Amino acid sequence: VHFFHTNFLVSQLIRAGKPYQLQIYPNERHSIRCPESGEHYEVTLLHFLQEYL
Amino acid sequence: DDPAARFQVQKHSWDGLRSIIHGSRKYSGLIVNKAPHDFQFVQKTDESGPHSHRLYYLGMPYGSRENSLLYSEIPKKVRKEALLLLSWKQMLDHFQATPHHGVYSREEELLRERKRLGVFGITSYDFHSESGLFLFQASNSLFHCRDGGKNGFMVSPMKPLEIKTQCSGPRMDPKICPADPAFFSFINNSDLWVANIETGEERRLTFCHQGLSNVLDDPKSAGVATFVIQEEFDRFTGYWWCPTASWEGSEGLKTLRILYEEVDESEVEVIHVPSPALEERKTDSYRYPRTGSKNPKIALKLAEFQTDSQGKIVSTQEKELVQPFSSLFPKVEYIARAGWTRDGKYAWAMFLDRPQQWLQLVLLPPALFIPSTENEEQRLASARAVPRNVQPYVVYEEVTNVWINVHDIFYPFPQSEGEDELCFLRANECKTGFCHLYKVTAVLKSQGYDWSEPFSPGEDEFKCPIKEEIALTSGEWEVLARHGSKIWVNEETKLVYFQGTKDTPLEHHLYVVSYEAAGEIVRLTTPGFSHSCSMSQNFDMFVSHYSSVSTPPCVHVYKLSGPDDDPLHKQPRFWASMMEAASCPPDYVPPEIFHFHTRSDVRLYGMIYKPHALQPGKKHPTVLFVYGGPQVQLVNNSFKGIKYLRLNTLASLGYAVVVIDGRGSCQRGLRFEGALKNQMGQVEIEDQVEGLQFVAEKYGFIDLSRVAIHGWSYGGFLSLMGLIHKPQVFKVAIAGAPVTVWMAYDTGYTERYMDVPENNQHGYEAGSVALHVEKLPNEPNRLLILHGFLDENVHFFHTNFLVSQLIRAGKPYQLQIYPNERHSIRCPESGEHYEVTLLHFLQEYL
Amino acid sequence: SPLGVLLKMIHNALRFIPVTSVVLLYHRVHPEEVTFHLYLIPSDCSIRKAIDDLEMKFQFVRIHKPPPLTPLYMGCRYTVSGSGSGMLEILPKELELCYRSPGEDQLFSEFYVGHLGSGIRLQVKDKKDETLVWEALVKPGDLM
Amino acid sequence: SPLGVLLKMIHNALRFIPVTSVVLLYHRVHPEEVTFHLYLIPSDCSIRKAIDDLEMKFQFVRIHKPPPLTPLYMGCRYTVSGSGSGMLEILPKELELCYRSPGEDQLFSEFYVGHLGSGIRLQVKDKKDETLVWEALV
Amino acid sequence: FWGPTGPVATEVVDKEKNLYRVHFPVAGSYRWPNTGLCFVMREAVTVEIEFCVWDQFLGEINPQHSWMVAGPLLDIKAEPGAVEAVHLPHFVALQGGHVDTSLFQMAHFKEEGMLLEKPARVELHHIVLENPSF
Repeated sequence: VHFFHTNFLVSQLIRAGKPYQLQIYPNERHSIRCPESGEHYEVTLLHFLQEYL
Repeated sequence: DDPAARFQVQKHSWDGLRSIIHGSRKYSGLIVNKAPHDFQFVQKTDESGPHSHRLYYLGMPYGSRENSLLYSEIPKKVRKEALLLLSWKQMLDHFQATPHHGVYSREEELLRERKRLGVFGITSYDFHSESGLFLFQASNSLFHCRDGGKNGFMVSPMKPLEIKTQCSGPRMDPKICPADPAFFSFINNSDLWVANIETGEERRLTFCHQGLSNVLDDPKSAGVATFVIQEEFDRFTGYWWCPTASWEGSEGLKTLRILYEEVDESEVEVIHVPSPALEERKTDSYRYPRTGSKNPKIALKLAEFQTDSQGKIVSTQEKELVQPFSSLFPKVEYIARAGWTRDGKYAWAMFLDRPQQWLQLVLLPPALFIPSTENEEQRLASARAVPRNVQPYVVYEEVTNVWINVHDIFYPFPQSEGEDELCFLRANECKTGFCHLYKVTAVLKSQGYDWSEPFSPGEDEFKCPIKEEIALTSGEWEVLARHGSKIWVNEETKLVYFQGTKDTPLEHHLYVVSYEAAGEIVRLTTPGFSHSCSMSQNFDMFVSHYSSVSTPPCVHVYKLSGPDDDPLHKQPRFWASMMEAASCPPDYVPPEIFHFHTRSDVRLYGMIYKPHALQPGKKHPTVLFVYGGPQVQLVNNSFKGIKYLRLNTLASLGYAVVVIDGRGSCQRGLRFEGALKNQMGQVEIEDQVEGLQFVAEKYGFIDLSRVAIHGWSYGGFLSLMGLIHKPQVFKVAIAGAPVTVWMAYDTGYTERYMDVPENNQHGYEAGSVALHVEKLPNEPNRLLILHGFLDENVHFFHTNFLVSQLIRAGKPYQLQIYPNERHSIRCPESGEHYEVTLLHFLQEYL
Repeated sequence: SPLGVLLKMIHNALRFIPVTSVVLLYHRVHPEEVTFHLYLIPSDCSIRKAIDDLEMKFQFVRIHKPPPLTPLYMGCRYTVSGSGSGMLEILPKELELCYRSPGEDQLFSEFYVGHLGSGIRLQVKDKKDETLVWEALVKPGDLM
Repeated sequence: SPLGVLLKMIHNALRFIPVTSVVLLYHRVHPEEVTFHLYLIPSDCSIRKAIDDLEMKFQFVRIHKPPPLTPLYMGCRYTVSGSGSGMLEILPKELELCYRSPGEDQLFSEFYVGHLGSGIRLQVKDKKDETLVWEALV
Repeated sequence: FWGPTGPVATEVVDKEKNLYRVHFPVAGSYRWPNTGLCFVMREAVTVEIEFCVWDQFLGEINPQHSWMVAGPLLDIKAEPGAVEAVHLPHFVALQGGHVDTSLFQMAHFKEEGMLLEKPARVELHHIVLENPSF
């Protein structure tokens, strides 16, 4: 699922004037492979739920 | 402390914030005007008509959208004490100069990205006075027209004549030959072409490019300005017409030289950047030289051609120097600028060193260029055929320990008196620390060289000794040379008109001085404003586009008038007005300029936008907007409403907005700019923190617990440096397009402010903010990274590598991508989202 | 890096949606069934007589209509709604300002109503935040 | 070129200079139903003649109604209402006064009234502070 | 005008181009009642008037939306020097505040451009000029 998909979504969000949040994992292909990057993914998920859910 | 005595910003809904940004946009359609530029005065030569001149210029009249070629008619007399507003007569008859939805070529969009010219239509035009020729690049193909040369001054708008071609692709960088106005030239497919307007006859002249494959495989270009030259040395052309014509004397043939730049971009590193067509999901290769990597291998070359009487390209000829350029001129990494002497005798060029500390101006006489062939016996043949006397003259040699700023001011004179010893004018910042004009006379004494054998020149082997170096100006202020400013040399009255900061660094004023004797510097503009000026070629009247921090920009036409026996005291009297100051917004407060001193007693200037509807006693949250980097001065006594409207929007929500000109910024001399030498990041943020401390003490509404630092490009880089090295003062940090690793940035900027990676190792690791990511906050919602995805200048890699190192250090962030915006947010939709994201982020987390 | 600033939003686009409001609502009545066109194209005023005499020559009759309260922009897209839109036949419900020449023909929006009764309320909002930019209704006492 | 009137608004503050304006009402007599057009316009003869030629082409006639008694701010938002409004279809909510050339049609509210009778209340009302500036029984 | 003579019918040459004319035989004049425009002179002469329109004249002027139009822009084709006062119908603002009489500046167009000549004086509904009324 190429980065273009997220990129085009963010593009159309920009054009429709809708907010988002975004997180990139610069070194990971499709599964977050490295454990440090996976730990960041999980703490971001817990934080996002904690604050905004 | 006192939570009942701090201001809480009214938290608006997202749709509310859009409503606020739209209500700002309801009058930014008013406050942006794109004030006219690139003026060309032509006299009417009538002495009985009503109008004295016709001023030609670019402009969007707001009866239309895209800017167009226009003219005004400057009258011979005006009813005094009642001001005349010049009409904006449309030169052309309302055609459009952009395709549908702004679609351009990739090279056009890259060149506009380079000059940061955001407005649409005819970008810029070229003009030839005698023929009255307007050759410009509009829409799909080149166009031209004429008005008052051997023909007459029209009153109705005319049609623009199209230039047909058999060539494919865009025709970039067109220029009229001055010696013959029928001929012109342009770059196509990174090779130099030349054409003729009336007959349609074209001719390629260079064959360094073939178009065999992509730019990874077709590496040599000619007559085009490369990336690092375009984006750091502000030169956008790589070819210069000879302004005079020589006669070969075969039968009647008129030769026409062109100096051009050969570029061998084979060794320079290639980087892939995403294309604007996201659907195609392909990249573009870009020859982008990192620090320490090889710059392009440059060389100067003469492209001559010979024409008949009827205007047909009879002969053509590539020429090259008798020895290789790299061997004749070691330590020459960049050709900053180049051109020709006015008489046509010598072709000059400003060379520059790898470390940018050894700039030297050199003259290359056209006989030094032999023809270029693969036949080494023809080559030796013309190495003997070149006379012994002709020689490159290293005329001027600026050397410094800080860095050489490229000052393009160089006005050589005719040398008809005593036909050696060229006398010229030259801006020199390295001598006194400040950019001041000088008249310098170097004696051109040729020693005589055998050009048959190849030798290596010494250190100052072509360096001519200086006859004299009178300093026409001196003080603790500087003459404007960079950013497309210029001097105007009236040789009839022996005056030189320049721009400078002699009153104060916050304003640009037009000054005049005589180069006969360094006498009295006459200011021509009114003080209390800052002026961008442009003289007539006849030096009888000028334009000044001026503004202040309070008043919007106006464009007035002044007229030098007085007794001719003392032209230096000719009084500029306001003649007519072109563009008046627009209506300010109903909810715009002008910002207040201040100054302060550091602990080292160095004077820094600053701005502040006060909170709208301020109640004294309350502490407001403060957005330190910042750039801080070199070659940019945010604070000056100019209108801040068009470019920094978001800062007023912040103020209108209740944020104090502080702007500080930290040390290392421009307009204030070399010693001031040079405090960041090899320590980028290590001094600017301390000055910004100091400014905050000062504004907090002076004005009583700066909450130090709620400080946001927002920046873009280099400025964002500082916002991240702020959050790293001063974390207790900056609550949040909105870093837009940050340069997070200096080792990846290009040569021209970095190799100058810092050095080559092997030289300044601790400077790179201390300044590369992405390598100090561990010191970023553990708290969330304190760091918002913004980045345009298709960036060519501060590439997406920088944000990507930052996010990488944040991931590896386990630190939170937020991130916003602009998938279409390259380096400046250009699309209005994306800019509106950027601002509502900024307001929301501050609203919630500051 | 010489100050890659945002540059706000120039939006050099105003005062033309009034003069492209007058070309909107082109009605053709040969039987009591009526068909309609809409045009929204910026940057000049010599487009107006060309498109007006074009629809005169192609048998669409005029009516004066309300200009927008705030003029719109090009490079952006707008929606067409209302009581007659959706109920009666609007095939291009999406409009968009983009420049085309004074002489040349244009994108329309075909809109059949049939026996219109006494009024057809129509709308042109923006696709950004759906602000009620433009308002109208047509009158059979002004039909030809 | 031509000679002209004063033209001045200072940049340093928006002032909203008041204007001597007056709205105009167009009636119908012949057709099947009746439509008023309210032109929230200034009080220039050139604007009145532009409206007169356009309405004459449209088969509309002005009846002299009570003008406003007070100056009122240019460019501001003025809601249009009526006691016969709501049941009858006043077309936009907020109308605009700000000055346009005679050479185009001026900004107006359409008002389909159905029956015309001899009098229906109309309203115009400021949106800055909801003060009455005009009323007319038609 | 409807001056000391009474109702003089203004000669219209064409409805489309808003051109008007009168020949006015007596000294002085009284305001024409359509808007309050009035010119006063001394003697029996011909005058032609046009109402020139701002749209094609203010699109030539660059902060077009910055200024505010206070009336008709009437051109007068009279003989030179024989008009001694002109009254253009300025909108009322002196009844209110914050509108200055030393602020007003006057639009006299030329093919050369806009001249912002300072007027003589402003009435409650008029502005007067002196003898060079071009």
